[PDB]
Amino acid sequence: NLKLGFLVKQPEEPWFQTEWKFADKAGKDLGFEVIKIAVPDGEKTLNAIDSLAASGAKGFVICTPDPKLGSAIVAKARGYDMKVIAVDDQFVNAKGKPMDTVPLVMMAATKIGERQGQELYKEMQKRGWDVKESAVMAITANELDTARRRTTGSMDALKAAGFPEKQIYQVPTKSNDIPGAFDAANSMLVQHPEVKHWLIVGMNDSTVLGGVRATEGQGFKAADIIGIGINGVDAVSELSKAQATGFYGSLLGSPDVHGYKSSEMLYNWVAKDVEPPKFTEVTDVVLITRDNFKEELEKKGLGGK
Ligand SMILES: O[C@@H]1[C@@H](O)[C@@H](O)CO[C@H]1O
Repeated sequence: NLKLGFLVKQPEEPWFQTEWKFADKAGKDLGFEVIKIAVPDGEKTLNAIDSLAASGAKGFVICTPDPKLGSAIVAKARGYDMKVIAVDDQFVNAKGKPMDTVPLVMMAATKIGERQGQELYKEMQKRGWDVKESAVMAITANELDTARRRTTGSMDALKAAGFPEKQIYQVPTKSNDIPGAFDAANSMLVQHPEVKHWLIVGMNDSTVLGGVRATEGQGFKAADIIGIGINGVDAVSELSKAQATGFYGSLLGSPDVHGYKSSEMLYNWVAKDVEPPKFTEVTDVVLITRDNFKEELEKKGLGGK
């Protein structure tokens, strides 16, 4: 019957895999087929929409590889009589202002960022680190709003908790992955020999993991590193290791909700001109660590070690 697209920027992330999985579920529930496409860059994005059209899809959910493609995506879709819903990453105009008109479903970025900071500080306190010889490494992707609001949130929280502002070092990453974050963290590490203990701030699991990997390379032991990721699902391989690392835990969101709900809303729209709410913010979050990850996953229905 009805065909709907589910386009994601990073198909390799468990986050996005989970959104795909739950979109499938909505498909089975509501009676539509989900066409799952990877759109890692702008070219593939625009091409992919062309393909959808050839397939006779009525609309698509998208997590764009670039928010600035917003205009183009919308123009293309319009042309094809396709309805669009954005997941995770909000469309912006040329000027960098949000395209409010496109329905969006995303995490409560600021709130989750702030929770990251809170939990970083809590764990620091637990370990009894001397603030004097501690520092925050904030690996940023400021060109992406969602990423920005997380890392700002985190930094704000740390500062509010009384972590010295002067000891917070930001470094931009060129890619939102391990390799990117690794590179960034490495360059910051060598700049600060004075630091004995690091808090690692990053918008997601991969970013923080990259940070952790770099610290290990610069001869830091797990005890001296705290990195708390965001996503949860992305962190499972890390949390499953025999030995504890600098990667302490992750804030598990609801990619299940994002996948299912975005899909379901698109369907209602396409099938019944049921106009989605412009903004859907998902506030779920739980801290998963080495101790509780398996419970919490299975509790949330994302089972399997
Ligand atoms: O890239 C991130 C992804 O890892 C998840 O955190 C959702 O938001 C996207 O911007």
